Amino acid sequence: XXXXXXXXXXGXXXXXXXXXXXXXXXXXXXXXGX
Repeated sequence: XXXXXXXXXXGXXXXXXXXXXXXXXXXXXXXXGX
């Protein structure tokens, strides 16, 4: 967590989603799974 609750649940932050790529950040973190 941290970073404003992971950017309010995937709203942004995390260094810009780690620069993007990476399969869309693992498909949006498992569609919100983790």
